[PDB]
Amino acid sequence: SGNGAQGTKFRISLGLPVGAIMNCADNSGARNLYIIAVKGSGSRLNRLPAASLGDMVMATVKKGKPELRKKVMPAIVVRQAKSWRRRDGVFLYFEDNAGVIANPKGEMKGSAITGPVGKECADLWPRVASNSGVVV
Amino acid sequence: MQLSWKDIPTVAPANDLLDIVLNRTQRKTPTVIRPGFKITRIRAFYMRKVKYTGEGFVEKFEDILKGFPNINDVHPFHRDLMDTLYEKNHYKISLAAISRAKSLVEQVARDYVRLLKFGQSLFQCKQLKRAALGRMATIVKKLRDPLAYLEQVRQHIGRLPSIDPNTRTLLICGYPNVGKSSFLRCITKSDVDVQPYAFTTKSLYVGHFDYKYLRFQAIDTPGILDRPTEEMNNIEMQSIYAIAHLRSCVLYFMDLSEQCGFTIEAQVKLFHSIKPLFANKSVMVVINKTDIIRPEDLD
Amino acid sequence: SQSRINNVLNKIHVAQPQARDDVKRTPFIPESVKNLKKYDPEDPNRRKLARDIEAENGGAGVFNVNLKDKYLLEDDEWKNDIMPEILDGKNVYDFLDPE
Amino acid sequence: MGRYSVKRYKTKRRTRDLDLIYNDLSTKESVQKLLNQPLDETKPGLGQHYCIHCAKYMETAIALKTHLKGKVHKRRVKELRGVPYTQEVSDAAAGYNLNKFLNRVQEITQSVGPEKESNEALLKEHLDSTL
Amino acid sequence: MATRTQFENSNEIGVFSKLTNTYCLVAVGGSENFYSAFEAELGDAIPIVHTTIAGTRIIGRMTAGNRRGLLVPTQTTDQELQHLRNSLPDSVKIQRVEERLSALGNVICCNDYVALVHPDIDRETEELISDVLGVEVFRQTISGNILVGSYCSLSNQGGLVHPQTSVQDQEELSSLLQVPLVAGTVNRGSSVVGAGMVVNDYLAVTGLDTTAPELSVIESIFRLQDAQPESISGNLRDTLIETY
Amino acid sequence: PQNDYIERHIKQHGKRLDHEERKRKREARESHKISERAQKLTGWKGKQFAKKRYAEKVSMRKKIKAHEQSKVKDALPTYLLDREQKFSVPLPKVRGISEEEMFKVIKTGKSRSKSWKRMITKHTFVGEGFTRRPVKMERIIRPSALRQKKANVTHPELGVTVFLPILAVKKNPQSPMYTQLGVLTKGTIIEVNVSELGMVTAGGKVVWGKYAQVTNEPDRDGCVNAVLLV
Amino acid sequence: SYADAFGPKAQRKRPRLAASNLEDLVKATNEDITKYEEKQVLDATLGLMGNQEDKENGWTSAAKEAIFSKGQSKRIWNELYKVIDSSDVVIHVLDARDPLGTRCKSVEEYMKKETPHKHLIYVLNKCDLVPTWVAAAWVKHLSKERPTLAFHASITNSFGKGSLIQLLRQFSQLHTDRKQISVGFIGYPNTGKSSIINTLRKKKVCQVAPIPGETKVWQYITLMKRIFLIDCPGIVPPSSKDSEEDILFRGVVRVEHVTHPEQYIPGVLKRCQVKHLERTYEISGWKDATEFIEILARKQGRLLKGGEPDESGVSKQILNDFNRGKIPWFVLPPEKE
RNA sequence: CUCUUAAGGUAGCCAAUGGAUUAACGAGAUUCCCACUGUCCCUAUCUA
Ligand SMILES: Nc1nc2c(ncn2[C@@H]2O[C@H](COP(=O)(O)OP(=O)(O)O)[C@@H](O)[C@H]2O)c(=O)[nH]1
Ligand SMILES: Nc1nc2c(ncn2[C@@H]2O[C@H](COP(=O)(O)OP(=O)(O)O)[C@@H](O)[C@H]2O)c(=O)[nH]1
Ligand SMILES: [K+]
Ligand SMILES: [Mg+2]
Ligand SMILES: [Mg+2]
Ligand SMILES: [Mg+2]
Ligand SMILES: [Zn+2]
Repeated sequence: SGNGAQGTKFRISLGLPVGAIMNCADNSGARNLYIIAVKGSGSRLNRLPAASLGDMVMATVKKGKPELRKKVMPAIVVRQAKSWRRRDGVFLYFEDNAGVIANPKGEMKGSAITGPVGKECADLWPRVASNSGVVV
Repeated sequence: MQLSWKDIPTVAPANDLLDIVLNRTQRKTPTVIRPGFKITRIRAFYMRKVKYTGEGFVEKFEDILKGFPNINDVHPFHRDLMDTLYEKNHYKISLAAISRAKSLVEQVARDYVRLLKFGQSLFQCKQLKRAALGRMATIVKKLRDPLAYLEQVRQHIGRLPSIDPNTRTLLICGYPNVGKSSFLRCITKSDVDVQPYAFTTKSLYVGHFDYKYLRFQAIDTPGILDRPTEEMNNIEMQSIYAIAHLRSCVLYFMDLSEQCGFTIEAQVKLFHSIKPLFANKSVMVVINKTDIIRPEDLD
Repeated sequence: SQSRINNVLNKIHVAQPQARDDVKRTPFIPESVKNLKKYDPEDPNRRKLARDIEAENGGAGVFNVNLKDKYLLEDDEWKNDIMPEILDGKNVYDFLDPE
Repeated sequence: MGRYSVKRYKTKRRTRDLDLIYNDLSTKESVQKLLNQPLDETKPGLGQHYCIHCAKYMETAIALKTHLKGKVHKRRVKELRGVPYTQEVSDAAAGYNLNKFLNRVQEITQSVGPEKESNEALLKEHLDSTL
Repeated sequence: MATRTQFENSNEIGVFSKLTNTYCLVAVGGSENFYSAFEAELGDAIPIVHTTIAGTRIIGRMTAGNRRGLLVPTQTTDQELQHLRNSLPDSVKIQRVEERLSALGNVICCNDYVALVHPDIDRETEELISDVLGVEVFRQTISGNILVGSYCSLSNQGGLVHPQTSVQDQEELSSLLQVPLVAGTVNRGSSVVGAGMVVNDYLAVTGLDTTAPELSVIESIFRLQDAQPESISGNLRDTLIETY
Repeated sequence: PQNDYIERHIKQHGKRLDHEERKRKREARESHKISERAQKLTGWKGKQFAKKRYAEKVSMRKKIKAHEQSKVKDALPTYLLDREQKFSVPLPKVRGISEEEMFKVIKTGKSRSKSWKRMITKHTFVGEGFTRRPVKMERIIRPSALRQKKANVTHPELGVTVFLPILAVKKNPQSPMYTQLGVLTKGTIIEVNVSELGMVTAGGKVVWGKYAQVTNEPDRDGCVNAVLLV
Repeated sequence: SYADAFGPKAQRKRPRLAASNLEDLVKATNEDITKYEEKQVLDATLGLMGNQEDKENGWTSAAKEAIFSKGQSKRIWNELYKVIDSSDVVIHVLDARDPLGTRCKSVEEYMKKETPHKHLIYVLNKCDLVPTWVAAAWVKHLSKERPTLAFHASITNSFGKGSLIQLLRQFSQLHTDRKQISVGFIGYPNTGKSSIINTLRKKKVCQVAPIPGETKVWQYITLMKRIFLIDCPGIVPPSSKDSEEDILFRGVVRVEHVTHPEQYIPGVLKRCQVKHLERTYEISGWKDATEFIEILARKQGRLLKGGEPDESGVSKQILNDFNRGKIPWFVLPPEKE
């Protein structure tokens, strides 16, 4: 489930394969994040690594501060547009795919998160829940 | 600073390293080639043999070279300690021998791949590959003594205590058999031996404690004799270098009952002789074994 | 050294309040809290903790704690009562109301 | 299902909602903030010439004027007249939080409504003057 | 009266727990070790309640309250609300709040008398806070940092703010809250102090990674032990100079 | 732990209670285990085991001989002690090498219809100031990787081998064509620079060029070995 | 030996060079500590503020693009060694705008060490892109090392053709024992070797293009009955002091395959004069590279769908113009003595 | 007998311009970007 995550993770429908671009939901100055790798991904021929809500990816900043650009950093997905099933009894989805920039220990670079944050991601990552103002 | 050098991989000797690399080549590369195959296939087979063996030797040498500390680039206290323990000249010479052997192996591999590009028969390609491997083996066999020295040095240096030269430090010094190790046992949880004969402690020992929510390290040193530096030996040089380098609070221990085997005049003389060592450091003189004789009832 | 001055001052200073109103804000400590006896891990007569109950029953990951045992209800027989939720397509919770 | 509806109303191509636009138009301060925006290079017209009703940026003042002289803007204005259909409307239609919905409708009629209408009239005359 | 523990090898105590003067809330995940760690210090004097908020374990981040009231977000289910009501005595009011900022623990930093709130909460939410918690309400940031409930730890005795708070802001917030405030870190260099620890007028709980100088500063500012006021800063100045 | 903590632990706590007996029994089983390894190991491991056993036996016999010999019981100056180190050629006849083995046919053209270029497959010496001829006129090809400049020359007197530069190819025994092409095969007479050997004639002239004969196959072993003709 | 130095059988017990006295020892240790602290501060200025801090956040710099490794392939360098081995005269072609930048010093050292009989000269091409005095100063400075000829390559309107031809005739007469001589043209890509050969022949015999790697194999051109010319692919010697920005600005890589040219645009700003840039692009009023790109895009109509300016496309066009000579610029020659 | 390093401070003299770095056109050959998408992840369904 990755280093820094709080416990095990149940399966969520994958919406972001490698090569996807998502928004940046923190206040570190990055505008978008380009997914190049998914942490904890398995191995199968011809299959692209994909990430869901609450996953950690390796991303490069495409738009934002030039100091943040041209570097690879860990990110945590906090919103996805692909619908997924909650065990309470509903399928649901967000407007956009959005992630936040973090460290290998799962600590946010920014100080706050704009927009809603998924319940699964907030429960899996304590620092995301600490920096979230809206949790679903 | 790194402060600890235990994570150095095992250094095999010359014959064992040769066996490891050559048998890895024989196992991990294909071994069946036929004289009826194409000359391009035969040449590629023997080129792969030479290149893989060269890469194995080079990666072993690089694992040796990266692991060991740089004696000149570390803090001067650690540099002096490792010079006293392992003879910095021999240290650098052995590591330079390893580096030169790596360069020679790379050159042999490149030259013999280039020569194997022009092989005309399986016999000739086999001879060129055997020549390349034999030259690599001669280069490795020339490293018999530095590899053994480096393995011994690695085993010793992995067990050295970690000393931070910039933290809060209490040095303990004096003559043998005065109670330095006993005081270290009293104030810390170090397992230094306490025995009633001189030089039970042959190396620096470290303990730790907490005072006012701050971590302090206490250093027990081997005994120092009242001798000039020209006839001073390495065991005493450890203590001398520790006192000279570690900006700290030095505690000079004195025995007034002379059960340590040294007179009070000799202890005072040793204190005045090591007086130039503690400049711009805190100094305190601790009179031990007061349960035997007190400073008040002295002559 | 003058470099470690401003940061040291800003981290050593303790801000103090000053009046702003004549309203008394006193710390609250319950009488049971201040009469509570200190817990001793090595004591023959100590309180039986929840982890002790868990260890004696099933251990961690096997013991099923009854969350209704701590309910402060008018009748103690009402603790293990199943509260109805759905009746004929209506939620009972938004009809539940005194008087 | 069909290609036209899919490629118009895909999730990633969603537009701002009527209740949010109504809340934006209700207060004069929000109207002033949307009229005076910082110069953004990622928006058409440097973030200027923004129609609040349609939530749409224009590249030029003439483009904004032609948009105002159009049936699409009139359709949006006609849509933004009544109650913005929050969740309370559907709840009260089902028979849930009826008093809350009635109080919300009364507050919209009494306080929010006329102030929003006056703000819309002020925005209209300001656009007419500046255009 | 400052202890160290972890919730499943995590130092973020304030994320998974809520502590007031009259009750304690703990997450239901896993074993009973976290509950027993709170119970060793609290006894049976105040109720300690296993609870979930919207099926999650982040109850200190999702909820906020003091000795008189407890506010839960709109995602709290009727069953969770009923469980909280059945577990707690009548002297603690319980309210479900229709607020866009559902992370009440992040957006509200309160004690028994004062409250700092996010500058963008609803007016009805502010009035509900004043009615239920019975406290004065101020819209504030901790030196430009929103989420005051996660970046400040507050009790009736003192307060701990994140170390990037300026001296002028510390003075202004101390005047607003009528308690002494100090800037410091918890959990060995973490700046999220409110999510790092829980505290009341007689108990503080931090993570295992919290160092001795940090614990000493926490005890000094929250006045936990009998001989630990807020004026021992002069005595701990040498230790703090060495640490910083 | 610090310094010799395992030795200190042995000194302060001892070892396991069955350590001595277990070690003694393992060393007693060692003979059976050696025999079973010799009879059971197959292939490369078995060959290596037999080779190592032979080497150990030779070493043991030499040690026994040295002990028995011990129990039974150049006229250099002062500054040199305590310091250590017919006109027939040595190879009058070598293996003949045909032109088919010596040259490799190189084909040119889009359909590879032309076959006039020949590449020399042996090692060559091209001398100083060598520039390749233009490719349109280059019939004989001597690739650069096969060009040699130095050789390991062994002096019969004093028994030393020195890496010396090559001066000329005097005689290739196969053909004068190969001699003038500079082919370096076995039995070839070459001229080498002997400046570092410090040879002086009877008249006081310093010798810096002599003749040597190639004694190996450089196309086989990648290097040129020669014996100085003295 | 090592065995006596350290180990079970060690016999060393005292330092080899014992200290004279404790005062000298403490003075030496204090000096060593001071030097160590000064060195630590000197490396904390750059390396610790750089590489060391990045691993704390887990950040890693992006992989270096392979488009910057062009000119360093084994096939190209085999071709280079082939043309050198076949050449009697070697002409090193330099760009008049950056002659020290476009020099193959390692190749020159190899030629002067291993092939001293091959004659190496300098041709300073594209002298029409620099002022007259700049070209004269560069010729004077480079003549202190090697015979340097100023040149401007063109089939119709060229400069230096007769001088190069008479110098080659001098070389041919010097090597009169040889039936012919070969002159191989080496240097950086896009310096104009094929253009110089076409200028000498007064005919387009070698392919010429601004794109790097237009010439991929060697080519023989008969200039006279006794003179052959060898066109060679461009080479970029590997180095550590030369960065990706320098490699890009030496006209070495294809701009279409770089990731972010907007970060290289400040290099254009630092290398070009403000007056020259504003005359070329008919714009002004910028305060940084982003403003320059935005103003140029809005003036030229390079807008993406939705009004966004095309930063990457404008940056690529600017870099192409800089490399291909639609913007005037040069590197100052060394000062006169 | 002799030959080449005199040119100098971001655009010169010398004869609008100093040009083939040639507009336009092209089922000519090549590279890249936006948009777009079942090319792909990863395949499913419908009609003749
Ligand atoms: N009576 C007495 N004996 C001591 C005291 N300290 C040390 N000793 C004795 O001194 C002997 C050796 O002391 P030791 O700790 O090895 O001193 P060191 O050689 O400087 O490390 C031990 O056998 C102890 O019994 C003390 O305070 N009182
Ligand atoms: N202004 C100017 N441009 C030149 C000159 N020589 C070459 N060029 C240009 O440089 C570009 C690349 O030249 P090219 O001969 O292909 O470089 P190569 O890689 O060395 O062969 C061509 O488009 C030419 O127009 C010169 O003397 N002056
Ligand atoms: K080119
Ligand atoms: Mg595949
Ligand atoms: Mg001792
Ligand atoms: Mg070319
Ligand atoms: Zn409109």
